[PDB]
Amino acid sequence: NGLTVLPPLLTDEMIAQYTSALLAGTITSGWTFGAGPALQIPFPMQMAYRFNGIGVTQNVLYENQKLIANQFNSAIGKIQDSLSSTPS
Amino acid sequence: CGKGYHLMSFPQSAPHGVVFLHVTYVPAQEKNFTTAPAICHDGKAHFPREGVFVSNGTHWFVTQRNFYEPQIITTDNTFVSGNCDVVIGIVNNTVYDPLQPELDS
Amino acid sequence: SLGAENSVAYSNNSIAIPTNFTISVTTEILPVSMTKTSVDCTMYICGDS
Repeated sequence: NGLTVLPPLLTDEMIAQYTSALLAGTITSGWTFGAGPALQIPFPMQMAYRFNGIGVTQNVLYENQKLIANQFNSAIGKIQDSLSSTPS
Repeated sequence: CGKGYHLMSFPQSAPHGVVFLHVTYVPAQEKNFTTAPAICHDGKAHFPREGVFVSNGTHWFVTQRNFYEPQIITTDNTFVSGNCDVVIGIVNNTVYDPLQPELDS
Repeated sequence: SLGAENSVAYSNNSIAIPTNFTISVTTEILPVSMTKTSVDCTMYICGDS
């Protein structure tokens, strides 16, 4: 023998806690929480800003918010299946 | 380039190394508000051009998303696209116009 | 303690906007070079002999 394995300083639970913190910050405040204090903002305006970022005006979201929410939800749901189903 | 919005940085030397002085813009003194995706004037929805609609609780204002500079809604702080039915969360308010006053003076 | 606990006052029509700014200057340190050492193999292993 003569060998050892040392435990990680941060457990899996604290790593998932940081992941939860980042997800909550992103959902509630967009990018504003990475430049300093978190500024709350409703999610559709956050997505409208992220549409201005790519050169699409805000109205394109507000007039398709139902389609965008459905597509995003379907894509997230399919990610779980694409992950479990593929073994490699 | 540092934490915060990056303005600019200044290099420095060090023994077997370099040092960067990162000058960044950090917001502070945040203030709560109420917002609307769009503001309906006469059945046409007006969206902000480069800012966000906010309300002091009495009147509606447009302001740049990173700094509170309340300005009065006009036909130059907004653009018109679509009718008020499709948008969700739209609020009713008045859109000022510069042309009609001087046209009527 | 991973960090201070905080909760963001989210709602479907609430926003927070800054009214003042703080200019921050922070330092990053990055090693660029290393001591250039050269070793004489014969004099190290054997030497004068």
